[PDB]
Amino acid sequence: LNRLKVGLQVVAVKAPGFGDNRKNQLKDMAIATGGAVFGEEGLTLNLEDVQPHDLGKVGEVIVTKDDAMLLKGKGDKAQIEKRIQEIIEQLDVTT
Amino acid sequence: KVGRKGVITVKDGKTLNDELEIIEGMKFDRGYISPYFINTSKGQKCEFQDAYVLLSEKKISSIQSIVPALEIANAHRKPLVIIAEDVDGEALSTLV
Amino acid sequence: GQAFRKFLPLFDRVLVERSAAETVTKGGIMLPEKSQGKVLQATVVAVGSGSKGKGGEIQPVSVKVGDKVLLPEYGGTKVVLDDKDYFLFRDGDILGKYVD
Amino acid sequence: GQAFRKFLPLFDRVLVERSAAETVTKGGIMLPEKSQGKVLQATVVAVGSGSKGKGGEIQPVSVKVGDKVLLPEYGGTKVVLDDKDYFLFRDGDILGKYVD
Amino acid sequence: GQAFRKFLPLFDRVLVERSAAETVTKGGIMLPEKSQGKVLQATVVAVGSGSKGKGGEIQPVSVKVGDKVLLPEYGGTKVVLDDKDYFLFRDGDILGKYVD
Amino acid sequence: GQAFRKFLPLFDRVLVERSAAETVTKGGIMLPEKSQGKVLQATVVAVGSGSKGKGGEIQPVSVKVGDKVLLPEYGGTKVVLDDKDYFLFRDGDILGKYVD
Repeated sequence: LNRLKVGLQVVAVKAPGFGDNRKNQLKDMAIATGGAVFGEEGLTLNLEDVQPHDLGKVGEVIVTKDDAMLLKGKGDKAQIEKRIQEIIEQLDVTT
Repeated sequence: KVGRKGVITVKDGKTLNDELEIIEGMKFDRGYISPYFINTSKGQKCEFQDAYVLLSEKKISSIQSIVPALEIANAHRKPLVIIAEDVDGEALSTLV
Repeated sequence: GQAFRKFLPLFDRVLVERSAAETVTKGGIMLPEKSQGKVLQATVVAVGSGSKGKGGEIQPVSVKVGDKVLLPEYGGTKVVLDDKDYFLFRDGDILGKYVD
Repeated sequence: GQAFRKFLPLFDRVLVERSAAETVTKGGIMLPEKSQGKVLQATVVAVGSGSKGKGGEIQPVSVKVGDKVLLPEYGGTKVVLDDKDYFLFRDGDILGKYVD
Repeated sequence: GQAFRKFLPLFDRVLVERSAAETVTKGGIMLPEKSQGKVLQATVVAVGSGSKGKGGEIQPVSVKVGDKVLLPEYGGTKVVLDDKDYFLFRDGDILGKYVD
Repeated sequence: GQAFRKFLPLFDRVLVERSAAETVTKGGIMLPEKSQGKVLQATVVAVGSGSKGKGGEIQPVSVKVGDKVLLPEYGGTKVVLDDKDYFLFRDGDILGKYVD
């Protein structure tokens, strides 16, 4: 209703992946975009007190009927590297 | 290694050659309850030294049941391992 | 009666504000915001005029604005004043009063 | 008692009109007309004669026409006056009175 | 009324502390801490001001601080004072008073 | 009021002891201890001070210690005094009084 009556630039999409896979993608996107994940069981972050710095930034987003795209995330490279390193270590532990 | 009356078991290998593996201590085939507790990046392992051991036969549920042990552990500045029948939602959330 | 923030309770109704809940134990361990439930400590912020239940002339309320009180676990009506929470009680429901 | 629009509440009944609900937030975002539910702000438009529940002589109603009041969430009887909505309360049900 | 540990019951409310439950039988056999249930022996620690239910002037409470009492099995409101347990009763609920 | 075995009922409460149940019929046939159920014959052992339900001054209890009474089948609170059983009633619950 707000989008229709004001032209407010908002879009909503389903979370991808099921189970813990969903959580994994959500965290990975959090690091990738420099945002935060709300509602985590550990260190639960509330929606009522969202802050401007808790939202990720992306240079371009394309959404269509089948898929959605964020192109240029603004996550910090050091945390991105940490995430990639931990992922390859997990890959090396159990197959 | 294990004595003339020790326990020896046979298992399928995944390699071209046979191997002898020695198991010491206590193996009981239970994993970590929460990934948040991981403290070693290489291998995703929990490694602690000089830890306190809590053995609970019944499930651990209440904040009142858990707070004294964590208070003691923090007072003594030592790690704690909690072996319990199960951990309930509230205790698990508080711990993590 | 004494009004508070442009609001005055009527008759023997009492308006109070609950104190903030405890967030850290006596040690350094702070507690999840879901576990405290409801706190019974409150401060009286407004007082009604008097009990309609008294025969004849109405008697004044036994409590004054600024008193610190212990509340019951079961009563209270939700009201919102400038986004801060207050609860309306009868004089008879308050469990106790604090003195200094 | 004081009548309003050719209608007078009886005894200690109080007739009030609720104010219009908020439609736009403090910002520029206006809110759907299904989300406000019911508003507790009202203005007193008519006042009854006095409480039958008082022993002996009936006492006058404590509120006057034109007072602004905070209503409870649970009471009220639906009545229609010239297609504008009003609600009938007892003096005892009104949560609060506003003063200027 | 007489306050206790910075707390005073209001009106005819009575604050008491239950004695410790029996832990060993008359012999040498001590009993599991799950079997005693609830004990009805208590000592009066604080006393309210007087009964609001009396018409006219309120009458003083019939019991004094320090009295030993037999409690009913069904009443009581849980309150916590400096981690020791107390229960709030009305004067009318106490089954009996002990004398020396 | 008159105390009994270091215990005194409060206000209009009445303490009584039930007589022993019949164990042998008028003949020579004695009856199983599971069949008598509850007996309504009792003797008054202690008496309260007076009824709080009377307006104004409290009236004295209508019964005296040592009276023999017929009890109702439905009331009574279990209390234990030196391993002998007693029951607490209000003056109004006693069905009857015996006289000699």
